[PDB]
Amino acid sequence: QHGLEAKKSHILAARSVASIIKTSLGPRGLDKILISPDGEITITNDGATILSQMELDNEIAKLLVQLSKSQDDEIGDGTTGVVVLASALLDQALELIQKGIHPIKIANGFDEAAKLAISKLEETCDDISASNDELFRDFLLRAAKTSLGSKIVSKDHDRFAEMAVEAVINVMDFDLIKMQGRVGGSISDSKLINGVILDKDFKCVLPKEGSDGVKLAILTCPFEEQDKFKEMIDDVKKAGADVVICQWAVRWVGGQELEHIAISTNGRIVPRFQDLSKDKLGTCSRIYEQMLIIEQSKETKTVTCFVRGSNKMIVDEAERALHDSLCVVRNLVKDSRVVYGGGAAEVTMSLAVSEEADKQRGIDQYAFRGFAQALDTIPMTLAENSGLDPIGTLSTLKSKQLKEKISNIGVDCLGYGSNDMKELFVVDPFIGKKQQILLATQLCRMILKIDNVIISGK
Amino acid sequence: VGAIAVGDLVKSTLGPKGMDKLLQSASSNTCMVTNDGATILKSIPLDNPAAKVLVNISKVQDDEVGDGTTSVTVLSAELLREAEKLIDQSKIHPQTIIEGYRLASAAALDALTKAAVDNSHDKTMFREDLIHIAKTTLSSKILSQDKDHFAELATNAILRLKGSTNLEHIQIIKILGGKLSDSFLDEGFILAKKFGNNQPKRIENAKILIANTTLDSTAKLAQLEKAEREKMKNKIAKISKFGINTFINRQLIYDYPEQLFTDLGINSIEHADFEGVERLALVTGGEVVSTFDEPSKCKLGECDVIEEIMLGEQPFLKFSGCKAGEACTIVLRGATDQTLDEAERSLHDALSVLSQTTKETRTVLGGGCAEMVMSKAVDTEAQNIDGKKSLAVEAFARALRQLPTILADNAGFDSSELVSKLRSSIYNGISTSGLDLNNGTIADMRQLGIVESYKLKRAVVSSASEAAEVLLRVDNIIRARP
Amino acid sequence: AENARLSAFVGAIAVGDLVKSTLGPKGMDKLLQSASSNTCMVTNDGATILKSIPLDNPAAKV
Amino acid sequence: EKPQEVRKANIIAARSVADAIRTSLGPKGMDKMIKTSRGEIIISNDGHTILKQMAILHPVARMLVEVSAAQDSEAGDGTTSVVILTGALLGAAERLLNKGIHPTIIADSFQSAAKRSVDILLEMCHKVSLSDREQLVRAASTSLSSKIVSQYSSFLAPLAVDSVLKISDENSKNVDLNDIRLVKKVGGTIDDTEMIDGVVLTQTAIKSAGGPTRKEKAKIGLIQFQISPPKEERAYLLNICKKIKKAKCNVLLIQKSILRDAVNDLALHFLSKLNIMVVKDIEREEIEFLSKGLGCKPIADIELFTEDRLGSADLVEEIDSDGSKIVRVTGIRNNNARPTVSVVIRGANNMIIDETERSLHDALCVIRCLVKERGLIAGGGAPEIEISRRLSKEARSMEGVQAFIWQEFASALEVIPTTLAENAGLNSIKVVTELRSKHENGELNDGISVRRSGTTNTYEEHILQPVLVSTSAITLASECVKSILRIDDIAFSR
Amino acid sequence: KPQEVRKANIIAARSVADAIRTSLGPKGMDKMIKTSRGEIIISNDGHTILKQMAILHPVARMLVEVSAAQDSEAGDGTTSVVILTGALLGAAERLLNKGIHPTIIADSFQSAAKRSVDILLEMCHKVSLSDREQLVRAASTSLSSKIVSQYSSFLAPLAVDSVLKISDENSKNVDLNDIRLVKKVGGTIDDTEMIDGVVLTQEKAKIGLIQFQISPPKPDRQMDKILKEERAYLLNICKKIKKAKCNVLLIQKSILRDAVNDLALHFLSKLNIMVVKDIEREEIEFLSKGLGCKPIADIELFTEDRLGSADLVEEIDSDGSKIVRVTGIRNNNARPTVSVVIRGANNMIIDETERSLHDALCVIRCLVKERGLIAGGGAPEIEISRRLSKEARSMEGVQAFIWQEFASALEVIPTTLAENAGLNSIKVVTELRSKHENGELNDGISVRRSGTTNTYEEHILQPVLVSTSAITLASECVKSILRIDDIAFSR
Repeated sequence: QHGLEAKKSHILAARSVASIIKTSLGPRGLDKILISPDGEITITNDGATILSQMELDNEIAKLLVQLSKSQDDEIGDGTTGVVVLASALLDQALELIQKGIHPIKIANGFDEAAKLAISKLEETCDDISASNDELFRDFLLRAAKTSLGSKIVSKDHDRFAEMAVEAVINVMDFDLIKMQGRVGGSISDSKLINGVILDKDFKCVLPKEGSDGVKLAILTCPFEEQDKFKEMIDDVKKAGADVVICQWAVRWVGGQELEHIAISTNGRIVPRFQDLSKDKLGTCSRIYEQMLIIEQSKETKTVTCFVRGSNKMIVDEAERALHDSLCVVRNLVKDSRVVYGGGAAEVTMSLAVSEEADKQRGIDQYAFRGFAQALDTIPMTLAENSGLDPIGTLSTLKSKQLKEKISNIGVDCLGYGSNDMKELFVVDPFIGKKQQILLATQLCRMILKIDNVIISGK
Repeated sequence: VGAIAVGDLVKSTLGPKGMDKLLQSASSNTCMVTNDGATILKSIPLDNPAAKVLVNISKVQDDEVGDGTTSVTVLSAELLREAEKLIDQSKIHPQTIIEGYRLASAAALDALTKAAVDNSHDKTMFREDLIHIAKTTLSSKILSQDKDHFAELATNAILRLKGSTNLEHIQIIKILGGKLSDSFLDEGFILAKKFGNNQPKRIENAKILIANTTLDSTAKLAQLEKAEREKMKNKIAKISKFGINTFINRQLIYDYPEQLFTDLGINSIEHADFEGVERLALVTGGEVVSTFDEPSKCKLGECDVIEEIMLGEQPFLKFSGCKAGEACTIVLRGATDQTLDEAERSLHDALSVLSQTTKETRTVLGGGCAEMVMSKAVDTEAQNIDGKKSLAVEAFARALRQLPTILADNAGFDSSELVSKLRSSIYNGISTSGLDLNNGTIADMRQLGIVESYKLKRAVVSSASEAAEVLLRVDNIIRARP
Repeated sequence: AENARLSAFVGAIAVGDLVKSTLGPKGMDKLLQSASSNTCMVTNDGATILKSIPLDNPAAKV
Repeated sequence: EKPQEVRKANIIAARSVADAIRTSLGPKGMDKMIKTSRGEIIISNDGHTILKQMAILHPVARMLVEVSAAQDSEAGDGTTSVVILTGALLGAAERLLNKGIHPTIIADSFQSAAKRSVDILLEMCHKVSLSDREQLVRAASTSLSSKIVSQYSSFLAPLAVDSVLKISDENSKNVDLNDIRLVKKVGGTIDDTEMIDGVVLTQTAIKSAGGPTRKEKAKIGLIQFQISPPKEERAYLLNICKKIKKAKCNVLLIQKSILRDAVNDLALHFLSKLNIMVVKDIEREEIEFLSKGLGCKPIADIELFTEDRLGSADLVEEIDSDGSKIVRVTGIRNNNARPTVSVVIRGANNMIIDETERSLHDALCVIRCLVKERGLIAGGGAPEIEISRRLSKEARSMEGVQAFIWQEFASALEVIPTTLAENAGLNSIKVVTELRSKHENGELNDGISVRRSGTTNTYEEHILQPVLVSTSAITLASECVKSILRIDDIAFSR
Repeated sequence: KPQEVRKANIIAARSVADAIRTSLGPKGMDKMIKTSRGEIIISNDGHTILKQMAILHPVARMLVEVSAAQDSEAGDGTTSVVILTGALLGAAERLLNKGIHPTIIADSFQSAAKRSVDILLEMCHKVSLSDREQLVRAASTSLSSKIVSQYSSFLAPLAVDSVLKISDENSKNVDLNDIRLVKKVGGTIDDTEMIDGVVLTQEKAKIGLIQFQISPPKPDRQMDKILKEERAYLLNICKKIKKAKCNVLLIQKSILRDAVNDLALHFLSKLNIMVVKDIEREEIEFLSKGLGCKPIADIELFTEDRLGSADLVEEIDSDGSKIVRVTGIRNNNARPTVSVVIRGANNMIIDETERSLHDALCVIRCLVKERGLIAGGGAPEIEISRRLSKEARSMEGVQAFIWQEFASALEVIPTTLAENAGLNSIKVVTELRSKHENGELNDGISVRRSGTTNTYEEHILQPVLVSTSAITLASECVKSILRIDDIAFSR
């Protein structure tokens, strides 16, 4: 099959995966059960990880692999509906290709219309770096609380956010920091230490001659019989090192985990037995079990979080949210430009192209209006999950935002009685909305150009 | 929709009059007869992961309650039936429907607090109710005829704890042969083992020591080969310096070192897997020793009576002289292991629960009473909440009204007349009203002889009711096929 | 004895569900298509429907 | 009603087992021939052997084997009577389910009737002395005649009684049968069965040289290890024999060494040169019998070998009869609190030898109930109707529908005399009609007799049964049928 | 399963309604139908399509009787009734999911159909009773459902002038049953011309009518006895006919038994008397009205009074075909009859010319039944849907969403004409919606220009009765399908 009929047998399948994660967007999402071909069971309410690993036939969903590995790593916040957001521009184009419109006319129509709404974002853009450290830190507390974490952390994010913000301030001028967690405890019982988490065990180290250091020793090569065995051990105690780390007393340390110990202690790895010296020893406060607790008295570049939860799935969901939280906060402090998300930013760009559609007119008149209707379907996803009428609520909000130029009032993702995102302190990165709404046109460039699909043999 | 069909199989697994469900394994062609669906849902395979979640959450209910762990699963099964009706008739989004019960869950949790009665100071009512515990919660299975017989085992065991929360110090012994009415209570530490034929039968003031280890011509090589037999002589020589006449090993012992222990007058104990090594070290004051040189490190055990006695068919061990009341022993006797295997779970339903009940002094009337009171208190929030969730608030009490129908259907009596008389008596302001399956009527718990300790009702009736609402938040939607 | 009272009472229930609403303009109908002769009838009353449909149910004779 | 259909199919499976064993019930029962998958043919009427080789995929039918096995642990006899008691209560349970009676009510009705049946047996008990002959045979005489060899049981009746009375206690203990061993040999007849006062070992040694034919004034030892070089050569084995002659041990008992040490030809010639008797190829299960009987301590190393661990015996000789080699030990020294005896079994065919063996284990377990409880009751199914006389008479006091199931338990007792009438070639109702009139009034212990074909005293025909036979079995049979009604359905799992 | 059983037949009904869409318009295509007897019949209209189509689904069978009512009225574009039926059934599936009862959906279609008739009356164009300017423009335009107008140059004034001369200019009924369509082999389509009198399919001669069969005394020395007795009875019949001066005799169907004896033809040959047999009894209406012939049952009642009257009767041989032409008509009649002889080279052209000419006669009958003129090219279908779209928002209610779907189904008829011509479905309709607001109502659409242009100047005119009868018959078919909630198979 070739031609327009072949394009409908593939591209139209994107509406199937869009309705799968449609109900899972935002805090109102529902837990969906997924089964991998290998037999593993994955249950989560985040649609970004659902479509990340899946077994499908049509290649129209295979283009989402580069989208999932990007938005989750670059931002992570609001990435649950990135496929629905990307299909929103496609669903409007599916009605245009039925009219006989050329794909480039559709691609250039959505590309220029998305650039006109950037000027509207600059008018409503704010800066969180211009305020003091009190307001800048408080904005990081409610940024991921009302948006990012959708599981159990709605009320309790104050514990996970405060531990995440303090980790950012310590290293402020995450790839060099290893973070993990063990199943147990609760949300508010999580502990924070300066160092790297060491799961391997051997007890208490007393203060040495130096202030706040153990003079830690790390030897990769094992001692190499009984005469040299006890002789090399006494050489470790010459510098006052009670704890020794060797591959073959802490033993069996991983390759990547061993380097994080030297990074936090600012030490060196001693391959031989003749290179042991006080200059090659790392600096660590003490090592004890409270899993050994590695503490650092002086401020270092390694600060990790230990996730605790009552369920084994909470540890996986809370830790993954922290990986995305470190990415959002990284872009907020680096990029001073910020916007108010949570339904306000998507509707903001819809009214900009709506007013510019009547100015250009021409053949792009209905093309610009379709780009406005494509952005209007994004809040319709959160409207059904919150119980609000998608057509009725937006028709009222577009009328209120017509008289008042402030676009912050809009659909609330939390479902509370406050429709103002500025009142709820919902702040999203400006580069985040750029990598979601604007970058989605780049993904549509591959979909709109689909014409004939070549299927080879075995 | 994978967990909907689960409630049909476990419907008969609740209530004291409920019927057991036979299990059949494809491997070895074994079988098991049990009431609670903890092992039933675990052994039977499940093709839907939605039903696997109900199995994983039931493992916590085993140690917390253990009696009728399916009571949490039958609630979610009834809620999904009413949730599908709200999706069609009322056309409400499932998130609002699920939160409709979550918002009404606050009234259900607060209903247990208002109905909670605080008991403190004098234990006269605490010790007297320990005997009456065995008449209700202990055995819901075919063993209900042994409630009066097993009452002496559970009553004297809790009083011996004296605040002991450690379950690993309690040993369960199953005597082969005899009858269920022949189970006797013995004072001491009972363990099922044996001795050797030539070993000394009794030794006064014996010590307990365990081990984590495992014990030119053709005849010209005998000079080099005799060194292997001398290696065991250095091990027994250092152990003999301890002055211990009773040796214990985790793994098996060869016949060669076995007779070497009899030459020095040292008993040997083997066939200890997990509970044999750990509990014996705690009761007699022992510790795992990897040294076997100087009697200094770790700890050495001691026992007054090491003599073995014959209990029932196979002779078991009787250890006396323990100076600490932390450890308890409950001995049972039965002809076949069919009723004996499920008799252990009866101890986990009450005796093992009472260890953690010392902190909770709150009590509430159970046996169908507490579930109906929460349905009466939630009805007051129907007009206050209003909204679209008001339909879920009224439907929340419908699931609680179907709980007494489980005990009525398992008893054979009609569930329409019993629940109709049960609801009308409770709505009149009587909290003691409950269902009577013996006479097929409605009577109070005190009139029917149903009484339990005030600490027990919080960790069983109130705990499972509170932990259920924690487990009712699991979302069930259309899943992805493999 | 179990299926004796069942199949007898449902004789008018099976083909009568459509004619229950016959009174009133909202009444449902029933279509009877013959195997040959190119004949058929459309009515909301069970009079012609019952007489033109042979049934093995003994209760249909009453 | 799926649960009602599962229990209905379980009754059919229970009646199928009860109908088969029905032909084997009583002293007139018939043997069953079964072909094992290994190729061995075992023909016996013993319910323990029949259900041992029974292969049925039905789950409850597999559980019925453990039900009859439970009766062997508590009693160990009466397999011609108490076996059907399991399926007897289930046969009348079909009408109980139609009335709408709850299973727990059925379980409570049979359990309450079980305690009432025990009190009835305690009223009919008789005085039985601890040491006697003819009276102790009357209780076993019901179980003494089963196999074809029962014709010669006239001599075997006092032998089985005197065997238990040899080693026993007057304090009414469990009477462990491990001290009494039944040894078998090829050749002879069952009429020649004799009893020995000491340990008799029928194990056949290799007997390479076989120099000594017997030993007089010998010390019987117990050796777990084997004499052989570790694996100038003869010098190492001669030094071991010097330690044997140092303790004056002329009899050596060694287990099976083929796992490691195997056997050496030089060690066999050295013991025959010094005329030292040795027995090899001994199973490990025989260590407990030889150690406690002769008072010998196991020796795992030649260094631990000494005189204090060795026993003694008057005369140790090997009896050769009908081509079979048996070792008889005359006299026992180092006496302990666990004495042992032996009974030599003689037969022709290996199946016949095992045929008479199961008849002895069935007879020896009878005295165990008489020593524990001196009570005595009538046999041949006579008290079965007599117990029902005290049950159905009180049915008017059951106060409601409970009287219906109360009569069903009493009607289930009529199955015992019904099966005996059909196995003896008599009319079923004609026996029941005579019993209902006979058990009505006159005296006690009366009942039907298969020999005389009439209702009369059971002790006149020397047919009785111990009181503990029906006491523990009926209580156990009524308990097992309670768990059978607890099965809602059969579901396959992993 | 009330909904699913009915929906199963709707899919089969919409499949047939979608296949006939290619048969509409001058750019359309017809289908080949092979009869069970072995004869091939090919036609553009859906009359023959639904006649030879046998489908076990009762919905597809009920479409035959619904279309047959419109086939006798217009004959061209009758497939739009089924196309509109399949469009309303497809739109009712979404309206049924909203919780609306099927009868309410059915009653809303009839309520909107009453407003559709009033729109056709407001858009009705004034037309004169008898004119050759207006009737020719409207006749050839409705014929665009097939290929006609190429050769209609001589055919267009024929159907206009013939029908007006049959009865009168007073309109009212003017039935078409008096027209005799004669099919003869030979000639071309343009050679077809009207005849001033009735012609026979099988000088100044009188035409009679005989209901019996001339033959010897055999109703349905022996050699001379048979010859004399048979010729005597035949001679007595010849004497009665000779006295009546009837030179043309007409006999009923002779194919059964008696037929006609050869001896009777020899006696009538000397008197120059015509003998014609195998005549269907349905031709008596044309003989009684046109020729004034009275049926004669028996020779005893044979007389001159029952004989017809004519001026000049002669035999005309056209391309080897013998045709009896009658010049002049003398009788008492208020509606003289006119016959048309169809000529063609091949039978496939002759059979196609009949349906092309018969449909050209029906559109003239629709003009004299109800006077009016409407635009062509499906233009009135948009203005009707435009008003119903505005009236739906005015009345609101539950019928607002139903009338919107009912108006959207009316746009399928002009869309089908664009799809068959190679034009984009939505792209053209989108451009028309701006043109319908431009052209201001009666301004129509032309097929050649593929856009909105004048009608009367482009010779595009359509009768209002066809559009009125199409909406009425289509509404009655849709309300009957949704009203039946299940089917049954029995005797």
